[PDB]
Amino acid sequence: IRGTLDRGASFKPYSGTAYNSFAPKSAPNNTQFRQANNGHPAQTIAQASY
Amino acid sequence: TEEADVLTPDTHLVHAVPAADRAKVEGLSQHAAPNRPNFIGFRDCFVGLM
Amino acid sequence: QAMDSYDPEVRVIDNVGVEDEMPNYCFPLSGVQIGNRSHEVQRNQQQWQNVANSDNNYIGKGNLPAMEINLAANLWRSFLYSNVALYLPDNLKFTPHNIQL
Amino acid sequence: QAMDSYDPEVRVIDNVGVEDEMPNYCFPLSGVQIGNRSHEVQRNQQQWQNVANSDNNYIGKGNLPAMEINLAANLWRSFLYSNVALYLPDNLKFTPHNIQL
Repeated sequence: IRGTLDRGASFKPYSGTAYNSFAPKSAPNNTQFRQANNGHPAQTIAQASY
Repeated sequence: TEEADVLTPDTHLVHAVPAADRAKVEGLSQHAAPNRPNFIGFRDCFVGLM
Repeated sequence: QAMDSYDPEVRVIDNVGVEDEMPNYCFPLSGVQIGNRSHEVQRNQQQWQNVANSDNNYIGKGNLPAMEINLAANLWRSFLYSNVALYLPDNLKFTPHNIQL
Repeated sequence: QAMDSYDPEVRVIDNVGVEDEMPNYCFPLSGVQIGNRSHEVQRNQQQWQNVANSDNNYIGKGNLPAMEINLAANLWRSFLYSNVALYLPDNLKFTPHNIQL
């Protein structure tokens, strides 16, 4: 037999992740949130490591 | 600064602090967790294929 | 007589992923960092009068300061690099920096 | 019926070393320690004028503060001490300090 198969989107042949697996499951990326609204536009939280 | 087609395939939100108003400071508190491993394939000895 | 052989997991990598659903933390040998002192004080009659009964305690307002590390992840990575990365063809490597060879 | 036996690796130690070519690190639950605030300011016309558009950010000039630990090393040591150190002849041991026995 020969043909095409589609395991669907529910197919995950492994545990954990394959994207920043060492990154703390709480540590966020470079996000630029907002300061509890009011009159404070934008707000940066990151790091300059070059 | 830049915008990205950020997404998450093998991960979901384990702890979602705020529903809406998420992108605010109190939102970064959200945590992630890997999706349960799900293997998919042809049964043993191809039972049921015939 | 000890025939040569290789570790099956090395010859054919079976990357099934890593079981790290739970986060791993390392806590100070104290169980809470010391940096500030409290002061059990009584209310009423004023704004809150000192206790006088000895002073300078240690109480951390919040949880314990901890560092995270994906344990299971590391072991997996260390395994690979030490069993397959260092054995890759010389063509995929490069001489280190500032080193007589 | 469950004949007695011992773990081969315990009876005869096969110290093949430890695969720790890669360093293991534990990073803060933040991914960068917060302690100072920046300030996006414009140049020209002066030395650099404030932004006014909200203030007090958080940016770490450099890498993330991490603590190292030779994972693979620990496991090896914990194995030995718990399987051969605690079983050494009493003659090689010494009563703890300040303890009724």
